[PDB]
Amino acid sequence: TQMFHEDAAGGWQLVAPACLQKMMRSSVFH
Amino acid sequence: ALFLECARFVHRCNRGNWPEWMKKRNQKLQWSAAKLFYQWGDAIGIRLNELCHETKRRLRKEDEEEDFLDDSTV
Amino acid sequence: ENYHRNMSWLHVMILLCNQQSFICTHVDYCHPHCYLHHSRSCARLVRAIKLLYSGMLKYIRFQVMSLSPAPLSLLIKAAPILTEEMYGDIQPAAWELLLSMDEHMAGAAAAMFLLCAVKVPDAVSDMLMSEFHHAETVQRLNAVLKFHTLWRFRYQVWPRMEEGAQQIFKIPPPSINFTLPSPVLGMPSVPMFDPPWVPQLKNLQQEEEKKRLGREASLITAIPITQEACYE
Amino acid sequence: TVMADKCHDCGAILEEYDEETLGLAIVVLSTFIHLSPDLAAPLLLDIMQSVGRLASSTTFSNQAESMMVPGNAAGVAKQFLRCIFHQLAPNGIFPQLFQSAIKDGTFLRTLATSLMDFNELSSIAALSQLLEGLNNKKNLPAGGAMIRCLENIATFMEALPMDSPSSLWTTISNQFQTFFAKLPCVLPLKCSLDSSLRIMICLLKIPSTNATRSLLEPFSKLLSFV
Ligand SMILES: [Zn+2]
Repeated sequence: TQMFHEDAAGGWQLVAPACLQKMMRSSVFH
Repeated sequence: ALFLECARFVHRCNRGNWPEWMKKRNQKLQWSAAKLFYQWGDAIGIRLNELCHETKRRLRKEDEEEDFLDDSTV
Repeated sequence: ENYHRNMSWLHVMILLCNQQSFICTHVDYCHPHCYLHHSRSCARLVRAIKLLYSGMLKYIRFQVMSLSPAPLSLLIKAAPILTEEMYGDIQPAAWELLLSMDEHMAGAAAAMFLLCAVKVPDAVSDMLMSEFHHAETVQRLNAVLKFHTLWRFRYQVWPRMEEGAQQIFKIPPPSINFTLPSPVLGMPSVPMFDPPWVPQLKNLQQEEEKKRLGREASLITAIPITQEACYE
Repeated sequence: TVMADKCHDCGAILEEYDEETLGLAIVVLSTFIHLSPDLAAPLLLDIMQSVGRLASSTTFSNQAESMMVPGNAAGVAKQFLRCIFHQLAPNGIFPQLFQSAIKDGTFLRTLATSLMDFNELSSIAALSQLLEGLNNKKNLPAGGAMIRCLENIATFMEALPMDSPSSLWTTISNQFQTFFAKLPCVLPLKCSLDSSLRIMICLLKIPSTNATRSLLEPFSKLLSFV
């Protein structure tokens, strides 16, 4: 999943309603 | 450099990489080459045998700048 | 005729590689005939020759690689024709040269001393006992370190010897008398958990935890790390 | 001070280590990369080049015989390269490596040789994965980076066994067709790109009698652009 990416400096790196998010993810809503 | 050129020539002759022109007469050439290599060995051996048979500051100075390309320090 | 058996320059080679001053502290100066000074001088000459210059560079980097081991590596090439006196004379030089910073010198000295121990076991044994029981702490420590260098270069004697050896220069094989049990009684070794050199979300987390526990339970200091990490 | 040897050009002390220490250092780097690729990513290029340097050298002059010495720092370095590129291949190490500028001009050759006999990820298979990663990428590297990518690919080609039959030429040919379809819309205008010609020359040497036959047409279009 994590993918190599050339950063802004030019070096390598490994990179792969907030309350409403809880409301939808909450099993009580289901 | 002379010594190393001769050394690499003897090495190539050892590998079978004889000079291209050589590669019955060639057998005689190889035999004579071995005899002459032994002649070289004998001469160099009897020469090396003859050759074998504040001061600290200058000793360190001499040792620390033994640049062979810069003669008069070797 | 018979040039390959009586080489006149064998003894002068021993005299050359035996006439260094191994007793030097290498502090603030070196003795004029100190062996480390000689090795540094040879390395400087090799660099000068390299800077002088095709195939010559290949010869320099593949068969010279230094100039100091030229005597020892010569005598190793003439081991079948060396007399016992020559072995006895070359033994102290090869012994002293085992602790060289230069790897080629150390390897050649180890090969030469192993050949000496193959040919003159009594003198080698006496020297080893004198060094191991020596009155100086430094001498005993150096004896153990030299033993370790011999152990390392144990496998690098036949390549340095001759392109057609081991048919001549017979070395007595280890004479095993008894036989091990027909099936080996225990496990030959415990495999190391998750070796770095072997190429291969609750499930991922538990797998990571299992791998971490296995690595923590496996002892890496108890395996040959470099031997197992080399390809075949 | 201890009497040591200096490099007359820079004044630094010359240092030499034995195989038991070089192999230990290689294994230490291997463990570090294995158990933490994210931390090793910034330092990955330098580590790979430094260990490929050891892989390139030969412990003994006997290049005819395989270096079967148990220590064999060269073999340890080869194992390091093989394991690193097998592990990080799914993470796109190949497009990232071939895009980046490589200081060690011999690292691509050492990578090709050390992965040549690898059965899990052959050098040919490594080339195929590099091509697949470049092709599947949403945006190909920019005009400046694409030149470096082509040069690195060509250098990798030079060290590949391009005459060796394998079950990949009918696949590498299609990958290269699709990868060359995009170059005219990527490469810069007035920059020398002989690396593409070197790649074409290497490709036209494959033993397949039919892969190059199909590859010839995108070759013609890219040559027209060039
Ligand atoms: Zn000294």
